[PDB]
Amino acid sequence: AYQGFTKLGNREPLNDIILWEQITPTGHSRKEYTPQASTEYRVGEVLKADGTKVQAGEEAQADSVCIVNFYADLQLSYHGQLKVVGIHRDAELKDLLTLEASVDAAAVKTALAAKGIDFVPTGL
Amino acid sequence: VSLLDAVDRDSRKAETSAPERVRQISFPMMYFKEVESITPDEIQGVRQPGTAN
Repeated sequence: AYQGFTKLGNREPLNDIILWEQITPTGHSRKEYTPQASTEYRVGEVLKADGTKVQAGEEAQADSVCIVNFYADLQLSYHGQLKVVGIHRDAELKDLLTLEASVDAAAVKTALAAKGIDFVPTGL
Repeated sequence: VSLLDAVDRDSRKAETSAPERVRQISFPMMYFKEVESITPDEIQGVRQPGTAN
């Protein structure tokens, strides 16, 4: 290459963080959000009530964990769905949260715990 | 019956149809009656209209 090397990118995270869920005829723990314009979504991110990602200073407004990879340019999620989906209550998830800069993980975890969401420690 | 509405594949939502209806009714009936009689007073000394005797 020009610099002597070339990288084509890594693989996006796969949806496997779910360990337990209230299996119900209608999704009991899954909610759907209208995607925000020009916003990239990846598995493990934390969303507010209106679909915007939680940022520093409002960790108390964490609402659900995203479990869908969304592409802003296509305005389409992988598997070709039109909406973002996240777990908003009553589930056990792997501890692989993705947080914005300066976001306190402990506050987010405490806020989500009030909704019956528990995180299982993950090894190296 | 109505039309189904599309749902998100990963959301796992769904809809359901409503039950049916049943009811009962009843009817009366109509009754008719007629009465007639014959007496000898209508036969004696009565000439047949089409004849003379």
